Amino acid sequence: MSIRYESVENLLTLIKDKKIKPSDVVKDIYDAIEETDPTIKSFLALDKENAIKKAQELDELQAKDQMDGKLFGIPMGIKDNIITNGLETTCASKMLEGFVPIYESTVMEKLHKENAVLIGKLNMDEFAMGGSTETSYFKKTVNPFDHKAVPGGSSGGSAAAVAAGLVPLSLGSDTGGSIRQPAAYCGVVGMKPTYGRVSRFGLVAFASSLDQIGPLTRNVKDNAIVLEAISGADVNDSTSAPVDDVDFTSEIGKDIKGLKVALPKEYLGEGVADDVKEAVQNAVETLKSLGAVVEEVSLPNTKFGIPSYYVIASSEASSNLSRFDGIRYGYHSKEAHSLEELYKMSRSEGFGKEVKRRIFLGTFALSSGYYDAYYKKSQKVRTLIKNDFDKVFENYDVVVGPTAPTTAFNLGEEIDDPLTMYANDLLTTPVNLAGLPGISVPCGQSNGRPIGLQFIGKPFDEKTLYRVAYQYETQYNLHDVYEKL
Amino acid sequence: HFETVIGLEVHVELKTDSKMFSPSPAHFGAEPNSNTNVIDLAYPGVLPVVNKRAVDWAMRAAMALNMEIATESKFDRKNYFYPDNPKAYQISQFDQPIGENGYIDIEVDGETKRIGITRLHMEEDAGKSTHKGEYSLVDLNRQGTPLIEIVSEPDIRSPKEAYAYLEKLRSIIQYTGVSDVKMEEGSLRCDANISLRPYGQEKFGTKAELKNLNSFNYVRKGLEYEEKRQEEELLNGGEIGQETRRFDESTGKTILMRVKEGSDDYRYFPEPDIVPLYIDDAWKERVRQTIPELPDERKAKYVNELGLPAYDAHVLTLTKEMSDFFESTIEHGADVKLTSNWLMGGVNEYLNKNQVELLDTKLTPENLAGMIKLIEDGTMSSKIAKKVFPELAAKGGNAKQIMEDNGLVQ
Amino acid sequence: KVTREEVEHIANLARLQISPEETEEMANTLESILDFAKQNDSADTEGVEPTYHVLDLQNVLREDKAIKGIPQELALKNAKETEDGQFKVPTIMNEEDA
Ligand SMILES: Nc1ncnc2c1ncn2[C@@H]1O[C@H](COP(=O)(O)OP(=O)(O)O)[C@@H](O)[C@H]1O
Ligand SMILES: [Mg+2]
Repeated sequence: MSIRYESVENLLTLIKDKKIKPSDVVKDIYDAIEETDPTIKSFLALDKENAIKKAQELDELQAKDQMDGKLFGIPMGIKDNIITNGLETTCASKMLEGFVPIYESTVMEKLHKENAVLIGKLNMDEFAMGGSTETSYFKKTVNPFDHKAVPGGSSGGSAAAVAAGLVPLSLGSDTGGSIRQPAAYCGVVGMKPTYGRVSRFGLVAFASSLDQIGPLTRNVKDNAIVLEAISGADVNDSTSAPVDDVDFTSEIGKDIKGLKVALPKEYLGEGVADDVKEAVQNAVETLKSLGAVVEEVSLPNTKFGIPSYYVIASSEASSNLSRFDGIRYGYHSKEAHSLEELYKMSRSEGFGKEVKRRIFLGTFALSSGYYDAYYKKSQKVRTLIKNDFDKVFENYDVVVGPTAPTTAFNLGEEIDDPLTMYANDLLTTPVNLAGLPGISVPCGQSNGRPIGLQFIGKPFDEKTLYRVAYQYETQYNLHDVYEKL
Repeated sequence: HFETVIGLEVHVELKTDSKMFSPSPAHFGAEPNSNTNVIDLAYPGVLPVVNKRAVDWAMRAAMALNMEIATESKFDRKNYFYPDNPKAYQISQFDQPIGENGYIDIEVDGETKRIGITRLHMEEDAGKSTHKGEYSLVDLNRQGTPLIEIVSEPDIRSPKEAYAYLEKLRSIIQYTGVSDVKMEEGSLRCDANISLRPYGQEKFGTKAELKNLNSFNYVRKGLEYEEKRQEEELLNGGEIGQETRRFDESTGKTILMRVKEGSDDYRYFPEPDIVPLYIDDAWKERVRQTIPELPDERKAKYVNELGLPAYDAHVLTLTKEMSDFFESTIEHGADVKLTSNWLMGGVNEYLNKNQVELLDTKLTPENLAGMIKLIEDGTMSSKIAKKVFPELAAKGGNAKQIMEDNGLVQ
Repeated sequence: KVTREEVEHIANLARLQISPEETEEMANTLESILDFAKQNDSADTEGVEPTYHVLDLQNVLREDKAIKGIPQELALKNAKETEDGQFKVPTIMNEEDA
């Protein structure tokens, strides 16, 4: 626990300066986990033995003055729907319980390159579907700020573990807001980079046209640091953008005066609760108090976010999940007599209710006769949502608004009602559809539950989001709060 | 009596080094599931990476068949569960086929008929499921091998025309060197479709896919057999409707193996994981200039320029390889007709009783021409010919050499 | 709408097993989701192109160089039913037609 609360940046220098030893930092981490994760339940499969061994290696290198890497000795937690060679990757589902990959994901190859230490695998909603992690076939993760409320979804474990002070950084996947929505509910900093910014190779697909790996940290400076670590073209991902400039820290610290910010009315519309609403309006001011120019704009199609998302995602999921039939890996139904059964039963036995609903609705929307009215139809609505942004970006630099409609909710509150649970992604969905980069940072609290302020930048312009987002962080944040929980 | 509207479906294996979307080898050993990788195995969270040459080669064939190469073109996902299809979705092409509206001219009783080909797209072969007793065993070695489909318009009108088409198509793709086109090796496959339309019906008959055709000869039989099958059954009650049929290689018949219920829903949809291809003009050219002179163009030359027998021009241009060797041997001084007989005769024999490719042997258009002349010189009788060739052929080097590296001259 | 059969057809399309008790339930849920999905109908999409890829990239092609396949060992390492070096799966075809 001792450094269990230090920030990546400080936990780095503190090692570079040789005050703390790599194996001790790791010794600290596990102490924290073992002492706090049984209550929080943010982690899943732990990799303590291989972590120590990795620290041990690092200590030697620490003596030989050969401490290379943008994250040397820094502990890291990964979302369980991200292939981690040789661990056990389950995407939080019966379907993959025991599944031990035989390849490494690119983000993983990369961090490892940067000498980050893999402490363990973080929990999430089974197959990235859901917004509270409650679906996790393994355990229910709670919110550090209130063990009674959900930590968000679907990278719930990813934000919880970080908010609980179990690691200085972690990775999540965002599809409808699966990285921000949580980063919000847990008052932590979460970023979803521009689609094509981080390889998807190694990421257990949900919605191929939407997914994207993003980092979660306790501060805007560390977050950015980590992104530099994982962003960048990849030969194993035809879709990763061949973009060179990966320096996201360069402009952090600079002022934002003159920075044209756009406050889309839709983002403070009906769905948004009152307390949250208030909080974001102040931010606007904490924003004007700074140099930024905040003028109201309009994103008319924002209301069609959730629906289209839901369809495009379920449809795509419908396909990206068909590969699970227990023949090459995963859950294999024993009561095996025919071939049809092998498929029908392994799947119906391995997937949870929610995951199976998606596929239903996903296979229906693509099915002959309904394709154009649902899938296609949706794909178009998506087109309209990118325009809402394009236009605006002709006159602005970034877009602001609350990250989530409300403050985190309770466990079991909206779990037994499908539709509603989805209504919380009203503010993140548009981002993914436009393939734009979004970042979340705390801007206030309510009943002790954090609220999330969001910045949606132009494509590949994350260096600017971190910029505008760092200034605000200097005026408000929960830095000195996580320590008291 | 009635018309016999039928078209052919020829899948072609590209002989690239790596599979269609994966960097795995396209040529595999006997050992099962030893030529795979995370991608072919459909492990979770892997992605497809389009084989560049594949596309090159694909659009090259498309242009060989005179198709109209698309400008905008992307892949789609053909959804369906089956052991030898791990992703549960074969990547292929729905609306924008890399190739469209082509044609090849054949010759039927009397004059030339032009059969048009509707499309030609890129897919990925599936694994092989060996039926071993109660259970079946899955082998993915082959899984992901690049394929090009060639859907013929329903313009071919007989089991003999069918053969004609296939014989050309094959020959042509062959010259494109993108495949070996051998049904014996399954690098050329045909699914047929036959349906009888009483002369002057407009609406086509009712087709019945004809699986298990493993050779031109065979495709014929099945085709003509099924032609009768339904002919007569169309005199009785009968429909032979939306039905599939397998071909029994021994009896020579068509066995019904299913009956479509409506239309097989595959939920076709554009593969997001693969950015769209934009085939600029310069792309089309590069691959444009890579098409060698096709058979018909060569034969004509032979027949009306080199004063050669039409039959000869045939044999001599079945496969690009020889054809070339021929054309070179003659620009080397060798007699025109003499060259032809040695390729048809001598050479081919050698190639046969050694099952070696004409280019793996040790003779060259030059060293051959050298020997031919020696005959038209008188310096070497045809008696000596049958002796010097076999050696000069493979593991040889010069023509006179064997007359002195041994002992005979004049 | 959304009739029992349709639920079974979908359930049949994707390979998911569903008995009745869950089918007349899925009849409602699907009915709802879809009622929800009807929302996009308020979005004016007359003559607007469908977005297939959000990233305007272009012509990402892999060089045709083969890379050795992984050992039969690994391919199989995560499959439960295997023999003779292959994946073992039933085959008396489709349930109530085979
Ligand atoms: N009634 C028919 N009689 C003969 N040939 C047909 C008939 N209907 C379709 N065909 C041909 O059979 C082939 C199959 O076309 P199609 O069914 O649309 O796709 P696929 O072969 O993949 O099932 C085509 O080449 C088509 O020209
Ligand atoms: Mg096909």
